[PDB]
Amino acid sequence: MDVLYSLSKTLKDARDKIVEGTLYSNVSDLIQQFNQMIITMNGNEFQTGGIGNLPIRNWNFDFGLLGTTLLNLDANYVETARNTIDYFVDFVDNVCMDEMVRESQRNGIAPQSDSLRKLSGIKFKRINFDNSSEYIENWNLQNRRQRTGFTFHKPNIFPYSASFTLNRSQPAHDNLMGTMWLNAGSEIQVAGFDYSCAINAPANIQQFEHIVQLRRVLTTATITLLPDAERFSFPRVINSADGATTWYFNPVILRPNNVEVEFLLNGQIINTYQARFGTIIARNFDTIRLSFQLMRPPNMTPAVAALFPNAQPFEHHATVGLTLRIESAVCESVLADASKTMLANVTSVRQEYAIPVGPVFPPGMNWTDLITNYSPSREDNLQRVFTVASIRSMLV
Amino acid sequence: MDVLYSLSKTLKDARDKIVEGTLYSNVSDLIQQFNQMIITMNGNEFQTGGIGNLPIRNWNFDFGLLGTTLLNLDANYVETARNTIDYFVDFVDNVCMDEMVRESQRNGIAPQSDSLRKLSGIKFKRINFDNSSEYIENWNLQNRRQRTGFTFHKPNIFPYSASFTLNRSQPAHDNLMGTMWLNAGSEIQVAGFDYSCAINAPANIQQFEHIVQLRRVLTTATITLLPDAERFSFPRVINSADGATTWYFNPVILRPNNVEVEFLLNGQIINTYQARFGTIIARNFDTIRLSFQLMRPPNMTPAVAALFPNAQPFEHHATVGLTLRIESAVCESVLADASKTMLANVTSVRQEYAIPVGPVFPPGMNWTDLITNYSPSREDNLQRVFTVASIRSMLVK
Amino acid sequence: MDVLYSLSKTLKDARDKIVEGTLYSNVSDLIQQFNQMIITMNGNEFQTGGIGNLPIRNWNFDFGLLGTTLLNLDANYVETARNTIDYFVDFVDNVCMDEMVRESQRNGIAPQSDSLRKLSGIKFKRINFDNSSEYIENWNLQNRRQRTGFTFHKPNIFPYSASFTLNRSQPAHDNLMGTMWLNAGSEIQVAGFDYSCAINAPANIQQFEHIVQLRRVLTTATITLLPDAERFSFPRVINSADGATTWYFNPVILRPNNVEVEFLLNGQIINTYQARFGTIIARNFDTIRLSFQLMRPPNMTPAVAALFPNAQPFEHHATVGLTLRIESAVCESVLADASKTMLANVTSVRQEYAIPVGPVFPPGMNWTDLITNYSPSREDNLQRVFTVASIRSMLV
Amino acid sequence: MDVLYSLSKTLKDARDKIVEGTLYSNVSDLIQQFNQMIITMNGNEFQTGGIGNLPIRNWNFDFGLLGTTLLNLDANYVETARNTIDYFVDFVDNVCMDEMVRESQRNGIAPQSDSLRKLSGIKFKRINFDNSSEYIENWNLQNRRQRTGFTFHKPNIFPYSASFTLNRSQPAHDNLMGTMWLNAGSEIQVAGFDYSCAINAPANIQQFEHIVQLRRVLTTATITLLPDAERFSFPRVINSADGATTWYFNPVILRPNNVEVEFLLNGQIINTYQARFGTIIARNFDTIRLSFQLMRPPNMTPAVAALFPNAQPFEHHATVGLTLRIESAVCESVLADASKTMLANVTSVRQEYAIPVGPVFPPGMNWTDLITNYSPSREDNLQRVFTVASIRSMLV
Amino acid sequence: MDVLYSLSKTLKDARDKIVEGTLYSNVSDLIQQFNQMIITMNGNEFQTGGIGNLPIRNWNFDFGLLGTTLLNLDANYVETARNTIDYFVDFVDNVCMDEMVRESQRNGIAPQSDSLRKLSGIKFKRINFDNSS
Amino acid sequence: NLEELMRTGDYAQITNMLLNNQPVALVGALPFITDSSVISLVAKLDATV
Ligand SMILES: [Cl-]
Ligand SMILES: [Zn+2]
Ligand SMILES: [Zn+2]
Ligand SMILES: [Zn+2]
Ligand SMILES: [Zn+2]
Ligand SMILES: [Zn+2]
Repeated sequence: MDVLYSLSKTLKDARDKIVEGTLYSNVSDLIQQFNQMIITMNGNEFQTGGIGNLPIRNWNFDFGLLGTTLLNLDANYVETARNTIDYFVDFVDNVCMDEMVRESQRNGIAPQSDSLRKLSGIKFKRINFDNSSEYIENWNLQNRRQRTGFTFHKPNIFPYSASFTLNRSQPAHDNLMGTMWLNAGSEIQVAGFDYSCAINAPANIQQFEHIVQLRRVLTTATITLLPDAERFSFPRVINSADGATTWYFNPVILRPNNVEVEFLLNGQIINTYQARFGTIIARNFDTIRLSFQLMRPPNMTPAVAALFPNAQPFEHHATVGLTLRIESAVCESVLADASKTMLANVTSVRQEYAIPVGPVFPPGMNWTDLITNYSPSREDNLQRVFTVASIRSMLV
Repeated sequence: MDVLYSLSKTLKDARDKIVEGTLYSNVSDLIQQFNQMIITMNGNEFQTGGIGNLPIRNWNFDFGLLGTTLLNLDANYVETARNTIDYFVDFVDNVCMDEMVRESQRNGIAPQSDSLRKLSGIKFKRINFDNSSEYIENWNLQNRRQRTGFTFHKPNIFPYSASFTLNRSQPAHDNLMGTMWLNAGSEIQVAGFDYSCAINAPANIQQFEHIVQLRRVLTTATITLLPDAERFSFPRVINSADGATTWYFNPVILRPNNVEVEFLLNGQIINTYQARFGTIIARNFDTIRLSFQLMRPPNMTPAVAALFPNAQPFEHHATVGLTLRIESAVCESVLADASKTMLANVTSVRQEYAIPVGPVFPPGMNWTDLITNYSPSREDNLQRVFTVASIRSMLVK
Repeated sequence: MDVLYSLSKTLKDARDKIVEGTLYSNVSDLIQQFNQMIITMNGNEFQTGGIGNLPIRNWNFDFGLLGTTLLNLDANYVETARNTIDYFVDFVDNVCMDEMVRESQRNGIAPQSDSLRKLSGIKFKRINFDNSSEYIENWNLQNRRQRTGFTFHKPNIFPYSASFTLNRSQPAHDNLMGTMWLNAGSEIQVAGFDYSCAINAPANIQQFEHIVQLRRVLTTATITLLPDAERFSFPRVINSADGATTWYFNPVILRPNNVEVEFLLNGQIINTYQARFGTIIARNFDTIRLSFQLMRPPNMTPAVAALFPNAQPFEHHATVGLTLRIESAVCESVLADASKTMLANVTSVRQEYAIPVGPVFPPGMNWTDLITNYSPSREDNLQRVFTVASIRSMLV
Repeated sequence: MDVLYSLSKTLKDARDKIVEGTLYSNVSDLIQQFNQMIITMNGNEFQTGGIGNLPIRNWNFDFGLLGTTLLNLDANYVETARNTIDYFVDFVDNVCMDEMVRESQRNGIAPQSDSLRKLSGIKFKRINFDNSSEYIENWNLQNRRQRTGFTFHKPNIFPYSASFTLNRSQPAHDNLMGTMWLNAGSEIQVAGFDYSCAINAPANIQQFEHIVQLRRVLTTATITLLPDAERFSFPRVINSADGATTWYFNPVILRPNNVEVEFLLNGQIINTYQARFGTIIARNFDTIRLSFQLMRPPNMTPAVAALFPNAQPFEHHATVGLTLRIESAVCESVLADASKTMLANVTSVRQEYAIPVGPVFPPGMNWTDLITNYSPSREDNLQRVFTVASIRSMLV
Repeated sequence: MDVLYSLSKTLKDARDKIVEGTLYSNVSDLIQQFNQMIITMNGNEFQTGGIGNLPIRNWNFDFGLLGTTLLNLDANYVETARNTIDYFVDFVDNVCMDEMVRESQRNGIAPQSDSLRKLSGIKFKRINFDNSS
Repeated sequence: NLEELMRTGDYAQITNMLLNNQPVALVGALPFITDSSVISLVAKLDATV
C-alpha cells in the first residue's frame, strides 16, 4: 500500500513538476525518486486481474532513466518523461482498480490483488518515499499501533432510518403519543408528538427520549442543535407499524421543553447540553441521547386554547422537535462524508466492471447496509479500498 | 513494555539460576545479560508513583558488575547478586504498579508512567532479551499487528445478567409464556417456561429462543451443553418487569425438544449442533443462538396428566432448560478468566492505593461494566495493564 | 513428529529471542540451531494440502543463513530474520494442518501426510533438538514403550449419558424405585429415588448402586464428593424407557446414608471412602462404584411424617443424591479436558476445510462417540493429531 | 531439596535434549552439568525406603562421563546417556518417595529421609542449578525468609461442612428461621430461610448473616458471587441438630435483599461489595462476611399472596441464597487446588506403600482434617512433601 | 544464637577475669577471644528495633584491642577493658531484649530480630567459642 | 553474494550446496575464461571450477 502510494505520488509529482523551462534544481530529488522507481520496476512482469469485466492486463517495465544534466528542462525532456509517465500511470490505475474490486473476510486489510502482493515484497521497498496524504498517513500510523484519525465534514455516520415509536396508540389512531425521527447521514431530526397535548399528563408534561447509538466513536465533533424538526412539522399520512392502515398527523409546533442533549461514551455522560442551541462540541462519544418535553402552555390565548380541547377529538396535535447536524468530526475508522470521494470512487469502479457481490460488502456497496453492520472485517476491507481509491485519485 | 518485561525476565532468571554451587557455564549468558542490564541502568534516575496513595519513589542505579572469573558460584557471589537483584526487583515492582494504575483515552496502549516512558528510549533497548511469555508474545505480535491469541480457561465473556422475557403474560401472572436466563462469566443458563404446557399451542410445541451477543469474537472454543438448567428449576417469587408486583414460578422440568445451538460470526452460521449434548467445538463465533422447544408429551401417566389440565388454573408450569459452559476458548483480546490473576492483580493494586476513577475504566474496575462496554480504547488500556500485571507477577508473585 | 516439533520450537525461540537490541550471546545457540535448520531444509521441495478444502501449497527453501553481530542485534537483523521466520512458520502451520486432518486405521501413530513423512527421513534428524513439551515428551516415551502421563484438569472422560434405571416400576409409574444419573465430562451426578420412602424395605433401608466404567485408567486423581445431586432434586416429567409414556418425579431430598465410594482397577478395590465428602484421592482406577442408601428417618416431625404415608398414593418421593467431580487426574492416554485446546483445534481445522469423514474418528470429531468407543487405533490417531495440534499452537 | 530438584531438573533436561541428531551446541552446557552431576554423585552410597511397605533400596554411583567431541548426537551417545539417566531417575524417584512418606513435628521443613539429609551436605551443592519451577522458587524464598506466593485455581481453602443454624425453632419444626450452608473447596453456598416470610418482622425484613473464617490469608482473589444457592432451593428432610428428629424444608426462592459481601483481614474491612454480582476482586482477606436479607414482597399476585398466609401453617418457606466461588487466588501457604496434583501424588504414595499414620498429618491424608487444623507444623510438612512431589512429577 | 551466646560468654568472662592485679596467664586465652570479638565486630552497624515501646537503638563498633605485655593486670588495663565491656554488654542486652519480644508462626526457632539475623552470618562465626550452658 | 561470503569467512552454506549439488547463483564481479573449444564443453570443464 505504501509502495503503491509511492508510485502514485512519484507519478503525480512528475506530472506536476516536469514542465518545460523549469530549473532542474526544482525537480532534482523528484528525478532521483523517479529513476529509483524505474530501476526498481525494471525487469518485473505484472498482471492486473480479470475479476468481473475488468480485463486481464500484462505489464512490462524496460524503461530507461531520465536525464539529470540540464540546467532547465526543455521540450525533449518533457516528452521523454511523459512517454514513461503515461505507462506508469496506466499501470498504477489498473493496480488500484484491481485492488479496489476485491475483498477478503479473514484478512481484509492485507493486499488482495497479485500485483499489490508482489509490490509488498522487500525488493520494491526502495520505491517508498514521502507518505503525507491523510489516508496513507493513517494507514502507516495504524500499522504502527498508533492513535490516528480521519477528519470528516458532515460524516455519514447515521444509517438511513425514517421510523416512529407510538408509546400510546389505538386502532383508530386518534389519540397518539410517540416519537418520529429521521437519522440520515450526519443529520438527526426527531419530534415527539402528543395528540392530547398532555392534558391528562402529570404536571401537564410529556417526556420524549431518543437514543442514537453510533457504530463508531466520534471525537472533536462540531454539532448544530436547532429546536425544531421541520421534517415532522406538516400534515402527514403515515403507514402503521404493520402497514395494515394509515393514520393522520397534524402537527402544531411548540417549543421543546427541558432539552437535554447528552453525548455518552461507554454509557457514561461525556458532554451535557441543557437548553443550548447553536454550535456545541462533543469531544468524544459513541451515543447521543436527546431528552425533551412537551409542556402544555399554562396560559393560552383564545386561538391557542381552541386548538387543545379537554378531550377528544384532537384535530391539532402538539409536537416538539429537535435537529442535530454533525458538521465536522474525527473518527478512528473510515467513513463516507460529504467532502470526500472515496465511497463514490469505489462504488463507481465496482459498478462499471460488473463486480459480483463478495462475502464482505453488501450489494452495490450500499452505504446504509454497510454502516448498519460495520463489522471489523468490513472496516478492514473498507479502509483498504478507500486508501487505494485515494491513491488512484492522485492520478485519475 | 518489552524493556520492562526484559528487566523482570532477567531478574527472575537471576533469582532462579544464580545459586550457590552452580557451574558458571550454567549462567554465563545470564550473567552477560545481567551485566548488560546493570550497565544500561547505571547512572539513570527514575521516579515512580504520584497517583493516589502510591508513594513517590526515587530510584538510583550505581552497581558493580557480577564477576566472571569463577568456575562455580560461591556464597558471597550469590549474596552480592541477590542484593543487586533485590534492589532491581523492588524497582521493577514499583514501575509495574505505577503503570497499572494509569490510563489514557488517546494512546492507552502506550506507556503512561514516566518510568516506562523513560525505559522506552533507545538506550534501554539493549536490555531487551527473550520475550517468551504468552502476554508479551501477544504484545509484540499486536505491535506489528499480527494475529494475536489469548487462551482462556473459562473466559469471563458474559457480563452478569439475570433477567426474563415474557412473551405471554397478563396482570394476574397465572398463564405465562417466556424465558428466564442467567448469563454470568463463562456460563449461560436459559429456561423457557409455559404455564399452560402448550395445551393450546400449534401442535403442542412452544418454541423458545435466546440470543447472546459476545462483545469479542471467540475461537477454538470447547463448550459443554447440558439439557437442564438447574438455576430455574425450583419455586421462585419473581419481581415483575416494572417491579410493581411479584409473580410465582412453580416449574416442572421436561426435557427440551429440537435443541439447536448456533454459533454465528457477523450473522453467518459457523457451527450448528442439533440434539447434541456434552462437549462441542465452536471454532469461530461472536453470537450464540439457543433455540429449544417445549413439546407436550402425547402420552401421560395419571400423575403427569394431573399436572397439566386442559385450562386454568395452572399449578405446575412446564419448563425446559439449557446450560452452556465455555470451558476453554481463544480470543484476540485480553479477557478475565478463571485461571489467571491479571484482573485481580490490577484491581488489587488500584484498590490498595485508592486510585481515583479515571476516564477509561469503570468506577472501580467492575468487570461487568468493562465487558459490557468493551471499547477499543478500553481494550488497549486493559491489554497494557494486564501485560504489566503479568510482568509484575513474574517477580512480586 | 520430533522433527516437526523441533522446527516449530526453533521458530518459536527465534520469534521470542531474536528481538532488537538483544545481546548476540542471548541467541548464539538459537542462531546456530536456526542456521542448521536452514541448511537442512534448503533445496528440499514440500507439498501440503489436497484434502478437503485445504489448498495445495508448494514450499521451497532457498534462504541464506542468519548472520552475526558483535554485541547486540539491530532492527535490520530482526527484519531479515523475520522474513525467513514468517515463511517457515507458514510452512510449519500448513504441515501441521495437513497432518491433523488425516487418519489411518493401520499405523495411526505413523505420519500420514507426505510432508511429515518426508520430514521423518534421516537427513532431517539434524534439525531435532530439545523435546521438552508435555506432548512431545509423551510421544517419545510412547515410541520407547515407556510409561506415558498426561495431566488433565477436569478430564473429559465420561461420555455424555443422562439415563435412569427403574428397579421397581409398573405401568402407572406411581410407586417407583430406581436411580437416575448424568455422566458428563468429568462429572457424575447420580440420585437414587424411592417413592415409598422404604416403608416396606427391610430395616427401612433401600440400597442404591451406580457403576461407571471409565474407558481409560485414571491415576493420581483428585475428586470432589458432595452429598446431593442438584440435577435430580426438582420435579420433572421423564420419558418412559421405550418412550411410550411419561412419568412424574417429585423429589424430596434426604441425606444419603452409608455412602461408599469404591475406586476399582481391573475388578480389584484400590480406594474406599466411607461417609467421606469433600476432596478425596483416587490413586489408580478404571471403575467407580458409588453405593449409597435411602434410610427412612425413624423419627419425623408432623410435616415430615405427612409426606411419607404408610401406603399409596405417594406424592413426595424420597431421593438421595451423590455428586462426584474429577478436578484433576493423570492418564496414560490423551483426552479432552477443560484447560487445553487440542480437541478444539483439531475439530476447528477439520470443520474449516470441510474434511470428509474418515474411517477412524466419528463425524465432526464428536467427543462422546470418540470416548465411548476409544479403540487403540483411535487412541493412536488421536495422540498423533493432538501432538500435531500442540506443535501448531506453539506458532499459531 | 534444591539438590534433589537440581538432580531431577538435570535428568529431565537430559531426557528432553539428549536426542539423536541434535547439535552438540544445543546440549554442550547440559552435558557439562550432567558430567558435574556424575562427578558429584560418584563414590556416594545411599539408602532409601524402610518405612511402611516401601522397600529398602541401596544406591551406588560409579558412572562414566558423557563424551564431548561429537558434532551431532548419534544413537550410541543417546543409549550411553540413557542407561545413566535411567539409574539416576530411579534413584531420584525413590528418594522423593522416601521423603514424601515421612514427617516431623518440630522441624518438618527440614529433610526427614536419610538420603535427602545426606544430599543436603555442602559437597553436593555442586549439582545445584536452575531453580525455576514455582514450588522450588517458593521453597528458596521461604529458606531465605522472603515473601512466598502460590497461585491456585479454585483453591481448596474451605473444609467440607454442610451445616445449619436455627435462630427460631420449635420442637415441631414448623415455624423455622435460620440459615443453612455448604462450604466445600473453593465454594460457599448459603441460604437464609424464614418459614413465616418475615410477616412478623419489624420492617417485614429478616436479616441473615454468614461468617466464614479462612485458615489462611488469600490475596489477589477473583470470586464469582451469584444471588441464588441452588443447593438449598429444593425440598428436603433434614436431621435435627441433635439427630433426635427430622424436619421438613420446602423452599420458595426470593431474590436476596441488600446483599453485602465483606472481605476482612484481622477484623478490618478490606473489601466491600453491595448488591454486586458476577466477578469481584478480594485483594487481601482471611474472613468472608455475607449479609443478606429476605424482604417480604409488598405487592403480591393472587398466587404469590396465596403462598404466604398471615399465620401458620406455613407450607411454603421463603428462602434467599448466595453463592460465592473463588476461581483464582494467591496464598503464601501451600494448598490443594483443582489444577495441581501434589496432594494426589502424596496421598497416592502414602496409600500405595501403606504408610502408618504419623504424628503430623491426619490419617489417609484427608484434606478436610488437614485444612481444618492447618497448624504451622502441618504447613511446614505439607510444603516439604508438596515440593518433593513436584520434583518427582518432573520425572515420574 | 551461638554467636550471641558467645558474645555474652566472652563479656561475662571478661567481667569476671579481667580484674586488677591478676596474672596475664589467667586471662591470655580470654584476652585473645576478646580481641577476636573486637576484630569481628569492628566496622559493623547494628540496630535494635522499635517493637512496642522498646527504643530504636543504633550500635557502632570501633574499638582498640585489649593489650598484651602485662605480667599482672593494672588499673589502666581494667578501666579500658571496662569501658569496652560496658558498651558491649549494653549492646548484647539490647539485642537479647529485641529478640525476646518477637515471634513467628513458622520458622520460630530462627532469629527474629535484625541484629541476631545479622549475627547469624558467616563472618561472625569467628566469635563463637565454648557453648557450655 | 560472493562479497558477503568473502567478508564473513563462513563457507558452510556454499560448501553444503556444492557438495550436495544444490543449484545456486554466485553473484559478484568475477573474471571468466573464454573457452572456444567444443571439446571443453563436451568434457564439462565449466563444472570443474
Ligand atoms: Cl474450573
Ligand atoms: Zn399504528
Ligand atoms: Zn410481569
Ligand atoms: Zn417406565
Ligand atoms: Zn478449572
Ligand atoms: Zn431442630
